[PDB]
Amino acid sequence: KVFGRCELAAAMKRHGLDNYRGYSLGNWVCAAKFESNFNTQATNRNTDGSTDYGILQINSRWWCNDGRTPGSRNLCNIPCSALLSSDITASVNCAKKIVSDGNGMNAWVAWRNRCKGTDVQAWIRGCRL
Amino acid sequence: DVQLQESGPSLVKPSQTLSLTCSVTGDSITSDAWSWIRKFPGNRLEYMGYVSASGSTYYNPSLKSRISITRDTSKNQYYLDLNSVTTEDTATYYCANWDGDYWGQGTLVTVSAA
Amino acid sequence: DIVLTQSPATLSVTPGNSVSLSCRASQSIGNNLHWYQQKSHESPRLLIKYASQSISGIPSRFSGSGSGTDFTLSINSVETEDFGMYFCQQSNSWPYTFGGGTKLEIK
Repeated sequence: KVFGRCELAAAMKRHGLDNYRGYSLGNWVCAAKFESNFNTQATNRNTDGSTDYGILQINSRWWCNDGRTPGSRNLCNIPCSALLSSDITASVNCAKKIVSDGNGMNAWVAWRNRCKGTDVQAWIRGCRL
Repeated sequence: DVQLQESGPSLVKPSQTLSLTCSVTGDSITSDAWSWIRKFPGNRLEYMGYVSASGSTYYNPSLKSRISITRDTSKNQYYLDLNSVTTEDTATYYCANWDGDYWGQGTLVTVSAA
Repeated sequence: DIVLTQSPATLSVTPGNSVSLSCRASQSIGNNLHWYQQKSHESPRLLIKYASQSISGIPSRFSGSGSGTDFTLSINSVETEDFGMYFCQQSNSWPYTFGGGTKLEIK
């Protein structure tokens, strides 16, 4: 599923990402935007054997566990395929844990490079919250 | 399978550090975030703070530098070091993983006069 | 600091009757609300995660609902051992906070 900006923004508010641990909804839409371009089926295999899954490109070495990643910590207690769902619940549930892990949203490169210290609220702008 | 065992002096004196230990069984402390929660008389619970699975710690601003959560990655247990407590700090301290799934039995650590 | 006001403070009931517990946030917290059961001489137990998500092992008669600022825990056909404290907790903003608690007891 390829979400649309406003749609996903609403879905994320739907799931409590609106102002979660200091992060305004804008940050999450922007992070999704650059991490997967709102594509929930987005997967990025790494040379290191792991793979990033879903709308927020969660990594299979630390958060989810596919069936092909030695040492996977699987901290989000979910098969990575659940991050490829049209329903963002699993990704969000994981993202909240990840953003609480101590590095903030800096846990996502894409977010750091294209959203950090930027007018993020612009991504929820023009939407029906 | 998973068990959170709390131990430590259930009675400390004014001005000195309140220290508690939470032994974790069936689950390595680096594979989960862990916290300390205390219940004050009158069912007043307080989230003291926590250590992430990656070592980042978070402390409830209510404590103010008085709190330090550290962990023993070898014996697989973590601690609570609360400086200069007072009658106020008297409560039952709990340790549970971040997700809320596991908890320690709960140990009441009072701080009366002497 | 997000405040959680639970009501009623106490709630008496006869096993078999159904109850509805309330938890209101002094600020919209999305769905970052969690429910705990607290029996005397015992430690909090996670009943409902994120407003309504069920916890493997918790009896079906338990269920949560709500969003934003108002949340509800529903216990249908309360049983003799469902009696105890009930606390809600927001994980939305740091420092995480707990509700004042609703004491469920026999009529």
